[PDB]
Amino acid sequence: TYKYVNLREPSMDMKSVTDRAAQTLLWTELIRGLGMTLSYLFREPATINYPFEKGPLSPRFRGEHALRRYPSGEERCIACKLCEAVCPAQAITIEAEPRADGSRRTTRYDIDMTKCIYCGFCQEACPVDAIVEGPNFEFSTETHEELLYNKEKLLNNGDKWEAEIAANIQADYLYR
Amino acid sequence: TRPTVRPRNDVAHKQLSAFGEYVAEILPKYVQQVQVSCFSELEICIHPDGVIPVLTFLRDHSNAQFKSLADLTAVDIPTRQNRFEIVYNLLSLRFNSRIRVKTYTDELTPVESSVSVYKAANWYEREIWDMFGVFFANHPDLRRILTDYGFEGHPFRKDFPLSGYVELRYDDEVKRVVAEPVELAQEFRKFDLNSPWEAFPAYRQPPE
Amino acid sequence: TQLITVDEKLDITTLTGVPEEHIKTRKARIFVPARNNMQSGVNNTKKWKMEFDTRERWENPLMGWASTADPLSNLVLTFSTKEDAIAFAEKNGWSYDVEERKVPKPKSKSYGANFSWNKRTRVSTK
Amino acid sequence: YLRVLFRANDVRVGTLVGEDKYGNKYYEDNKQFFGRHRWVIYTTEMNGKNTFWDVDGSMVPPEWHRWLHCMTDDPPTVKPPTARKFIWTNHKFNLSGTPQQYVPYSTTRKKIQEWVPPSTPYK
Amino acid sequence: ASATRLIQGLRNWASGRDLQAKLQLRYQEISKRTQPPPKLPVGPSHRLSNNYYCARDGRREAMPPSIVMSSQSEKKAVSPAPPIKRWELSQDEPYL
Amino acid sequence: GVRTSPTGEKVTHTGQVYDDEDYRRVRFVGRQKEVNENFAIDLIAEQPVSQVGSRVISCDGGGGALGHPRVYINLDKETKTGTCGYCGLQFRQQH
Amino acid sequence: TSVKPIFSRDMNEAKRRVRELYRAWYREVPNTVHLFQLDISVKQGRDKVREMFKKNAHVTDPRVVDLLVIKGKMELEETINVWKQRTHVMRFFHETEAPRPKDFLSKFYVGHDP
Amino acid sequence: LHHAVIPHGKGGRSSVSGIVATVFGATGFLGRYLVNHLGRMGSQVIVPYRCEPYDTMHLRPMGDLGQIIFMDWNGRDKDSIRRAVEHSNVVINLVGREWETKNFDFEDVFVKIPQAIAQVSKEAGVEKFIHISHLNADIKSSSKYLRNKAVGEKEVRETFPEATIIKPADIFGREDRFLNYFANIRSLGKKTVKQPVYIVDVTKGIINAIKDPDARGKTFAFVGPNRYLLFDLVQYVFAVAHRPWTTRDKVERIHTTDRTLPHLPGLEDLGVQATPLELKAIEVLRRHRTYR
Ligand SMILES: NC(=O)C1=CN([C@@H]2O[C@H](COP(=O)(O)OP(=O)(O)OC[C@H]3O[C@@H](n4cnc5c(N)ncnc54)[C@H](OP(=O)(O)O)[C@@H]3O)[C@@H](O)[C@H]2O)C=CC1
Ligand code: SF4
Ligand code: SF4
Ligand SMILES: [Zn+2]
Repeated sequence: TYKYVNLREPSMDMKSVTDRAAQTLLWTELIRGLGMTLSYLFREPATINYPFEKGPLSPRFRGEHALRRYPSGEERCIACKLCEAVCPAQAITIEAEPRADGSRRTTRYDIDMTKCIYCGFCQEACPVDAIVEGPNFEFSTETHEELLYNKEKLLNNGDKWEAEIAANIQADYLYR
Repeated sequence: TRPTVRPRNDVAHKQLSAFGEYVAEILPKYVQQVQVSCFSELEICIHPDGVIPVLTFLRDHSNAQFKSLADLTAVDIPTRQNRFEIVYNLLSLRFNSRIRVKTYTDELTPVESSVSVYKAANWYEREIWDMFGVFFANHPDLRRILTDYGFEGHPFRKDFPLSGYVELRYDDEVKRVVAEPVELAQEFRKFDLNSPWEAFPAYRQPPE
Repeated sequence: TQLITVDEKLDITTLTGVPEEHIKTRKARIFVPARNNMQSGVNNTKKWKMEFDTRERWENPLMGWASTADPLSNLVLTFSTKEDAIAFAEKNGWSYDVEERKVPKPKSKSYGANFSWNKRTRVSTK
Repeated sequence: YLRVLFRANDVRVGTLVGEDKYGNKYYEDNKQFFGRHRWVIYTTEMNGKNTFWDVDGSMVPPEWHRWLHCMTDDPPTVKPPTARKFIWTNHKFNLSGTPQQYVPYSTTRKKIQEWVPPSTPYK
Repeated sequence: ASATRLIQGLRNWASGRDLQAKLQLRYQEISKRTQPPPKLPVGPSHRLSNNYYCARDGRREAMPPSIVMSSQSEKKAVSPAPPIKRWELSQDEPYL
Repeated sequence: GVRTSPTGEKVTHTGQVYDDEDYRRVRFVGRQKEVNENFAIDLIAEQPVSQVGSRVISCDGGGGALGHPRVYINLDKETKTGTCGYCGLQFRQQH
Repeated sequence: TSVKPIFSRDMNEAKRRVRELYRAWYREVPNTVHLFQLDISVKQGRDKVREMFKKNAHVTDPRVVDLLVIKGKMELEETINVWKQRTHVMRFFHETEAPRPKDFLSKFYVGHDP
Repeated sequence: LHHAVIPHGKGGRSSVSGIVATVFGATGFLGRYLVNHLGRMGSQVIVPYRCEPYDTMHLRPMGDLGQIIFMDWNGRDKDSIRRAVEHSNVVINLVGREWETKNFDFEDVFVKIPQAIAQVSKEAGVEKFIHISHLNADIKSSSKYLRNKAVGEKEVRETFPEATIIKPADIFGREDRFLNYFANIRSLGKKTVKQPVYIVDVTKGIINAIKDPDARGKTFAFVGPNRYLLFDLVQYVFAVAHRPWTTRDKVERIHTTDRTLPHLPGLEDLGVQATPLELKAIEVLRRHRTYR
């Protein structure tokens, strides 16, 4: 099935040729184009005003790279290094240490935000949902040093909101 | 089986085996291997002295049009007498069939630059000259494409490493961009991912 | 067209344009990566790896990362034989040190040898 | 009125969903399109930075951040409590461009631990 | 909506498009977010008692390539694939 | 809570706090060395270790797919509490 | 190893083509150093040209000598056009030191080096 | 020396050298090219500024990832200077405005600024504090500039006597001042001998002085080997140029002299090759319309 276009001879009727000559002299469908421009002129614009009327989003949006901790508990990460194994730009830098009691935990947890490409493979691979893609997007930095994060930065970034992330996961846990 | 396994074809496999046997008979001068895999796309594998004859015969002879070209690639493999593999990949307009035309070569011996029968291969040949080093005799212009001007090395080799030997930064001492030996800021921690326990038993070469 | 042959090596060592310290000083090592003993199985054998000597990795002064001045640190050239390994090393230019391939010697073992009336192999727990 | 006449443009108060601590105001309408359901009015000097002018994003608390980016349909005054106690209740807001912002440092102890020269001398 | 009828008449007068009907202001046609959560089932598997991985192991059936000629009175000359017959004209308004 | 180094500043929860002649201190000039004052070990001390009447018990962490996979711990020795590897909270038995 | 040739059947046309290349580079310097508005005398650029020819004294095979002539002819094309720039020609020069040493004593103090 | 202060690897771009530099000034010319060579060397540069942050953003792309760092001070306080010199391995003093502002005279900048900073530098236990000075800074008359720099030399020799005083001649470079005034034309006949010195040999001598000991105490000089007349230099600069807030302390400086002192070592004794003014003058003699 094909539908090939631009095949006509010009119809040489007197009425057809005087309509096309009037189109040549008066620029008629040019005025029809002006009519379309007025028809969009007399609408109302679908803009948003930026600080006061924010644009919509999705529940599965991937921003801040925060960390969760347990319900009335401590750090949800184990340092199991699956997020480094799936992080494609190798932005995850993890050097673990077991803590002062014996249970396996971290020392050096680094998300190189200059290298992160915002997939969610660390969101998929994380077997306890410790690392979570955050909701918001204001990094917006006047320096380079403040882009690269550390463990206490990410945990302060996860202590600024939890029920945000818990609400998004409770919306999204059946699908992913 | 009936779901979740991609079903194989039969009669198309038969016709491509017949056509490969046809080509292999009617060109005794440049034929080493013809093979069909499970997904039924024909492969011909060729000594590098009849490249323009095979492409002229596979453009015409009227039971094989194959008017569309793809990719040329001389895919780099070590360990061999002939590393580089020119891989033509041809599609026909009247037929709906796919052939791969793989001829082999080493690091220095040129081939005859088949731009004169397929005009598409001009920038392809210039690009694979810039990236590999397979020199192309009887060719109008070999410039460098997809590389820097002052850079060289043919960097798609397995000898040229992932990061380069060159680095660029700016200085205001001489008010311009200068080159340096490379200084990575991270290790590129290479992941050992070679599993044991015989990943595919059907592809066992005879052990030495 | 049947040009002359000569008993020489190949000289791409100035065609590839790698700098001279990385040409000469990188003493290569050809080795068989043997069986990872914490695993089991020699599937990862049969592939001669040409790799290079390691150099320094210093502390990144902001993060403690291992910043290196090495292009030739992460290469791994996968071969099938030893003669072609020597041929590639003479072809591209550098020198090298060679390990052998040390296959497991097969030993006679039997459960009927694990048990005996007058030999001193006695599991005493199975 | 000069407040909202030179705040940005609007006059569209008339739905009155509510407010939140830092005083900020949140208004949800259904009469407009999807994109101007929920709008926000920022107060003045919420943390002493004179935020009548030069208003920032993320001067909002995060429950209204989820409500206002069109991820839910009901305000966070529908479900007030949550039984988690570790969270910030100060809300150090967006801060890139202050003398109070992040600096990076590797949470890593000493690596090789050089030999100690002896205390007492000799000879 | 929320417009006077004179400018609506001007919008129809500018072009015959009936701009009041579909207007690029999605009001309530979007489904109301945070529905009750729907379940995600599993298809032709996860029933017990039969589903061997020995049966449906299409990954381990990748065959080695089959070969013909190498270095190691015929009523013939077929095509690689049958000549597909020329297509059909359009039903709904081709030119012509 | 934060401790007191001889630099007069906030130490870290893992022992990386600076020496008195580190110039990383003098690249921390005039800005916040940020720290999470909530520490991980400070919450385990306020955990009521529960008393389950079985022998080998389960742990999920408050609902499947919100937490950690099913781990099964043992309550044999009465001299040691049964510590989860994921939860970081103990368990005991009575009889 | 009865290899196909490239341009030359022996070393004679190899030396002839590389001396023609060096002829072209000698008559190629003043036009480019007057056009590109550099900071360097004509004689210094010509001496780096003859130095870069002096670097490759150990090249023997006719394929390799012809391939060096091919690289030099391609670069002379890209410098008789202004496809390249001032940055590339000053990258042929090595002026921004990099004073990196060679003495074993200075490979020893500034060390971790062969 | 503390750990992670020791040198590492090949030079430049995370080569944590044995210096931690604290530079005063550097918003202008010579200190900016000095920070340029330090970022080429790859150390951490602590630099303060009281100016608009444009020039410190301008010197941001110099060092590696987060190496250089910026702060603030003024010619009133002590706390900010102490905060700059809290933990500094090496420290250098470039300062001086060549005209009189309404609150900083030529007086009391060279008197009040190197005293406090060099005193708290000795009170911070630093090694190899370097301070600049002009050539022939004499107590002799007709030079407010040179006599205030001589008083600065006296103060720096008084407190922490083993500080490295560096005196070059006039400095021609890429953004020169006196050679710009030479080019700044549109009838006068005078003469005075003079020889200048090039900026990158000066700063290579600076870094050799800052990382090569046996250098302290004794002051160093850095003069190019020219030794000719002002009239030949005016003919030279106008033949290369192809043409037919300022005070007269400028014209006093360029009609003073350039005499030598054989008491102190110079370029070849410190070991850096001296370059004449020819092709660098061809560099810095632009702006002409169609002869290139
Ligand atoms: N050949 C020689 O030996 C000569 C040496 N010099 C010396 O070398 C250096 C560079 O030379 P030059 O080009 O003339 O000058 P510059 O403009 O390069 O450097 C002068 C510096 O002094 C700073 N400064 C001066 N007064 C104050 C103040 N009150 N508060 C804060 N900062 C102040 C300036 O800061 P900012 O610009 O931000 O206000 C600037 O960073 C100077 O120290 C100068 O004394 C100068 C001339 C000749
Ligand atoms: S995948 Fe999750 S649990 Fe594992 S190391 Fe990464 S953050 Fe920790
Ligand atoms: S989102 Fe992607 S790039 Fe970013 S940390 Fe996760 S895996 Fe890495
Ligand atoms: Zn658990």
